[PDB]
Amino acid sequence: EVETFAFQAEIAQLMSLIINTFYSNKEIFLRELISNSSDALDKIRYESLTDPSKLDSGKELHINLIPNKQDRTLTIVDTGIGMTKADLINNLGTIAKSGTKAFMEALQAGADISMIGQFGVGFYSAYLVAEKVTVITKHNDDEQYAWESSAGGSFTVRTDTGEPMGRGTKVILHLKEDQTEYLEERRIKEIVKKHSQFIGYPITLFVEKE
Ligand SMILES: COc1c(C)cnc(Cn2cnc3c(Cl)nc(N)nc32)c1C
Ligand SMILES: [Mg+2]
Repeated sequence: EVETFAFQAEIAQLMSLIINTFYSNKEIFLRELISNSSDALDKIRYESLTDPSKLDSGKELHINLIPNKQDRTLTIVDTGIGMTKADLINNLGTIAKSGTKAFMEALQAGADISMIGQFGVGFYSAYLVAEKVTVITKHNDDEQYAWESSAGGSFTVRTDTGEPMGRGTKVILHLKEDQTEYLEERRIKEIVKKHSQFIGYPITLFVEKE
Protein backbone atom coordinates (compact mmCIF):
# COMPACT_ATOMS: atom_id res chain seq x y z
CA GLU A 1 0.00 0.00 0.00
CA VAL A 2 2.96 2.38 0.55
CA GLU A 3 5.26 3.45 -2.30
CA THR A 4 8.72 4.87 -1.57
CA PHE A 5 10.38 7.39 -3.89
CA ALA A 6 13.70 9.23 -4.06
CA PHE A 7 13.65 13.00 -4.07
CA GLN A 8 15.32 14.65 -7.01
CA ALA A 9 18.92 15.43 -6.20
CA GLU A 10 18.43 19.20 -6.03
CA ILE A 11 15.48 18.90 -3.61
CA ALA A 12 17.43 16.45 -1.46
CA GLN A 13 20.37 18.86 -1.33
CA LEU A 14 18.01 21.69 -0.36
CA MET A 15 16.46 19.72 2.50
CA SER A 16 19.93 18.87 3.82
CA LEU A 17 20.96 22.54 3.70
CA ILE A 18 17.80 23.54 5.59
CA ILE A 19 18.23 20.88 8.25
CA ASN A 20 21.92 21.41 8.93
CA THR A 21 22.32 25.20 8.66
CA PHE A 22 22.46 27.34 11.78
CA TYR A 23 19.60 29.82 11.35
CA SER A 24 17.73 31.30 14.32
CA ASN A 25 14.81 33.00 12.50
CA LYS A 26 12.85 29.77 12.17
CA GLU A 27 9.34 31.26 12.53
CA ILE A 28 9.16 32.05 8.82
CA PHE A 29 8.07 28.46 8.19
CA LEU A 30 4.55 29.33 9.29
CA ARG A 31 4.31 32.37 6.97
CA GLU A 32 5.35 30.18 4.03
CA LEU A 33 2.82 27.42 4.73
CA ILE A 34 0.01 29.94 5.19
CA SER A 35 0.99 31.58 1.90
CA ASN A 36 0.80 28.16 0.24
CA SER A 37 -2.68 27.58 1.67
CA SER A 38 -3.81 31.02 0.49
CA ASP A 39 -2.64 30.30 -3.08
CA ALA A 40 -4.43 26.93 -3.01
CA LEU A 41 -7.65 28.62 -1.92
CA ASP A 42 -7.26 31.25 -4.66
CA LYS A 43 -6.97 28.47 -7.24
CA ILE A 44 -10.16 26.60 -6.29
CA ARG A 45 -12.05 29.89 -5.96
CA TYR A 46 -10.95 30.85 -9.48
CA GLU A 47 -11.86 27.43 -10.94
CA SER A 48 -15.30 27.57 -9.30
CA LEU A 49 -16.21 30.74 -11.22
CA THR A 50 -16.57 28.76 -14.47
CA ASP A 51 -17.56 25.41 -12.92
CA PRO A 52 -19.42 25.89 -9.60
CA SER A 53 -19.67 22.11 -9.13
CA LYS A 54 -15.98 22.25 -8.17
CA LEU A 55 -17.27 23.37 -4.75
CA ASP A 56 -19.58 20.38 -4.30
CA SER A 57 -16.75 18.91 -2.19
CA GLY A 58 -17.10 21.88 0.17
CA LYS A 59 -18.03 25.56 -0.07
CA GLU A 60 -16.10 26.87 2.95
CA LEU A 61 -12.74 28.43 2.09
CA HIS A 62 -10.61 28.81 5.19
CA ILE A 63 -7.38 28.00 7.03
CA ASN A 64 -7.23 26.31 10.45
CA LEU A 65 -4.20 26.14 12.76
CA ILE A 66 -4.28 23.27 15.22
CA PRO A 67 -1.59 22.81 17.89
CA ASN A 68 -1.41 19.57 19.85
CA LYS A 69 0.98 19.56 22.81
CA GLN A 70 0.33 15.85 23.51
CA ASP A 71 1.57 14.70 20.09
CA ARG A 72 3.96 17.65 19.63
CA THR A 73 2.34 18.43 16.28
CA LEU A 74 1.20 21.59 14.55
CA THR A 75 -1.35 21.01 11.80
CA ILE A 76 -2.20 23.54 9.07
CA VAL A 77 -5.48 22.75 7.30
CA ASP A 78 -6.91 24.43 4.22
CA THR A 79 -9.88 23.72 1.96
CA GLY A 80 -7.95 24.69 -1.18
CA ILE A 81 -7.54 22.89 -4.44
CA GLY A 82 -5.44 20.02 -3.07
CA MET A 83 -2.85 17.86 -4.79
CA THR A 84 -3.17 14.91 -7.14
CA LYS A 85 -0.98 11.82 -6.97
CA ALA A 86 0.93 13.13 -9.99
CA ASP A 87 1.53 16.38 -8.07
CA LEU A 88 2.94 14.54 -5.08
CA ILE A 89 5.24 12.22 -7.01
CA ASN A 90 6.44 14.33 -9.94
CA ASN A 91 4.99 17.69 -10.87
CA LEU A 92 5.84 19.50 -7.64
CA GLY A 93 9.47 18.36 -7.58
CA THR A 94 9.88 19.14 -11.27
CA ILE A 95 8.67 22.74 -11.16
CA ALA A 96 10.73 23.23 -7.96
CA LYS A 97 14.06 22.05 -9.43
CA SER A 98 14.62 25.40 -11.15
CA GLY A 99 13.85 27.61 -8.15
CA THR A 100 15.84 25.34 -5.83
CA LYS A 101 18.98 25.75 -7.94
CA ALA A 102 18.54 29.53 -8.03
CA PHE A 103 17.89 29.70 -4.29
CA MET A 104 21.10 27.76 -3.61
CA GLU A 105 22.79 30.24 -5.93
CA ALA A 106 21.14 33.26 -4.27
CA LEU A 107 22.34 31.96 -0.89
CA GLN A 108 26.06 31.44 -1.50
CA ALA A 109 26.14 34.85 -3.20
CA GLY A 110 24.53 36.76 -0.34
CA ALA A 111 20.98 35.78 0.62
CA ASP A 112 19.36 34.33 3.72
CA ILE A 113 16.86 31.53 4.26
CA SER A 114 13.97 33.95 4.78
CA MET A 115 13.82 34.65 1.02
CA ILE A 116 13.05 30.98 0.30
CA GLY A 117 9.46 31.86 -0.57
CA GLN A 118 10.52 34.17 -3.42
CA PHE A 119 11.89 31.12 -5.27
CA GLY A 120 8.69 29.10 -4.88
CA VAL A 121 10.07 26.44 -2.54
CA GLY A 122 8.80 27.76 0.77
CA PHE A 123 7.22 24.45 1.72
CA TYR A 124 10.63 22.95 2.51
CA SER A 125 11.23 25.51 5.28
CA ALA A 126 8.98 23.22 7.35
CA TYR A 127 12.14 21.22 8.05
CA LEU A 128 13.52 24.12 10.03
CA VAL A 129 11.26 23.01 12.91
CA ALA A 130 10.12 19.48 11.99
CA GLU A 131 11.76 16.07 12.22
CA LYS A 132 8.96 14.68 10.00
CA VAL A 133 6.19 16.17 7.83
CA THR A 134 2.96 14.34 6.92
CA VAL A 135 0.74 15.79 4.18
CA ILE A 136 -2.84 14.54 3.72
CA THR A 137 -4.53 15.87 0.61
CA LYS A 138 -7.62 15.44 -1.59
CA HIS A 139 -8.06 16.95 -5.07
CA ASN A 140 -11.37 16.83 -6.94
CA ASP A 141 -9.80 14.72 -9.67
CA ASP A 142 -8.12 12.08 -7.47
CA GLU A 143 -8.25 10.05 -4.25
CA GLN A 144 -7.15 11.05 -0.76
CA TYR A 145 -3.40 10.51 -0.31
CA ALA A 146 -0.87 10.75 2.51
CA TRP A 147 2.68 11.93 1.72
CA GLU A 148 5.40 11.64 4.36
CA SER A 149 9.11 12.34 4.66
CA SER A 150 11.63 12.63 7.47
CA ALA A 151 14.11 13.92 4.93
CA GLY A 152 16.76 11.50 4.44
CA GLY A 153 16.50 11.46 0.63
CA SER A 154 13.17 9.64 0.30
CA PHE A 155 9.43 10.15 0.72
CA THR A 156 6.42 7.83 0.76
CA VAL A 157 2.95 8.06 -0.77
CA ARG A 158 -0.03 5.92 0.24
CA THR A 159 -3.79 6.01 -0.12
CA ASP A 160 -5.11 7.52 3.11
CA THR A 161 -7.68 5.61 5.14
CA GLY A 162 -8.25 8.22 7.84
CA GLU A 163 -11.22 10.53 8.17
CA PRO A 164 -12.20 11.94 4.75
CA MET A 165 -11.46 15.58 3.99
CA GLY A 166 -13.81 16.51 1.17
CA ARG A 167 -11.17 18.72 -0.46
CA GLY A 168 -7.92 20.39 0.53
CA THR A 169 -4.67 19.83 2.33
CA LYS A 170 -3.49 19.05 5.85
CA VAL A 171 0.20 19.62 6.65
CA ILE A 172 1.15 17.94 9.93
CA LEU A 173 4.48 19.09 11.40
CA HIS A 174 6.05 16.64 13.86
CA LEU A 175 8.10 19.19 15.75
CA LYS A 176 11.67 18.80 16.98
CA GLU A 177 12.02 18.61 20.76
CA ASP A 178 13.55 22.09 21.02
CA GLN A 179 10.95 23.82 18.78
CA THR A 180 7.86 23.50 20.98
CA GLU A 181 7.34 27.27 21.23
CA TYR A 182 5.33 26.98 18.01
CA LEU A 183 2.71 25.07 20.01
CA GLU A 184 1.96 28.10 22.20
CA GLU A 185 -1.11 30.16 21.32
CA ARG A 186 0.62 33.47 22.11
CA ARG A 187 3.55 32.63 19.82
CA ILE A 188 1.37 31.54 16.90
CA LYS A 189 -0.66 34.74 17.19
CA GLU A 190 2.52 36.85 17.17
CA ILE A 191 3.77 35.16 13.99
CA VAL A 192 0.47 35.43 12.10
CA LYS A 193 -0.06 39.10 12.98
CA LYS A 194 3.55 39.85 12.00
CA HIS A 195 3.82 37.94 8.71
CA SER A 196 0.29 37.20 7.44
CA GLN A 197 -2.01 40.05 8.47
CA PHE A 198 -3.18 40.58 4.86
CA ILE A 199 -4.34 37.04 3.94
CA GLY A 200 -7.78 37.02 2.32
CA TYR A 201 -9.29 33.97 4.04
CA PRO A 202 -10.29 33.38 7.66
CA ILE A 203 -7.51 31.89 9.78
CA THR A 204 -8.84 30.10 12.87
CA LEU A 205 -6.44 29.16 15.64
CA PHE A 206 -7.84 26.22 17.61
CA VAL A 207 -7.22 26.24 21.35
CA GLU A 208 -6.19 23.14 23.26
CA LYS A 209 -8.31 21.64 26.01
CA GLU A 210 -5.21 20.58 27.99
C1 LIG B 1 3.58 17.18 -0.67
O1 LIG B 1 4.12 18.25 0.05
C2 LIG B 1 4.41 19.43 -0.65
C3 LIG B 1 5.52 19.39 -1.43
C4 LIG B 1 6.37 18.13 -1.54
C5 LIG B 1 5.90 20.50 -2.15
N1 LIG B 1 5.16 21.64 -2.08
C6 LIG B 1 4.06 21.71 -1.32
C7 LIG B 1 3.32 23.07 -1.33
N2 LIG B 1 2.08 22.94 -2.08
C8 LIG B 1 1.98 22.62 -3.37
N3 LIG B 1 0.67 22.58 -3.67
C9 LIG B 1 -0.03 22.87 -2.55
C10 LIG B 1 -1.35 22.97 -2.29
CL1 LIG B 1 -2.60 22.69 -3.55
N4 LIG B 1 -1.77 23.29 -1.08
C11 LIG B 1 -0.86 23.50 -0.08
N5 LIG B 1 -1.47 23.85 1.17
N6 LIG B 1 0.45 23.40 -0.35
C12 LIG B 1 0.86 23.10 -1.58
C13 LIG B 1 3.68 20.59 -0.58
C14 LIG B 1 2.44 20.60 0.32
MG1 LIG C 1 -13.61 26.07 11.01
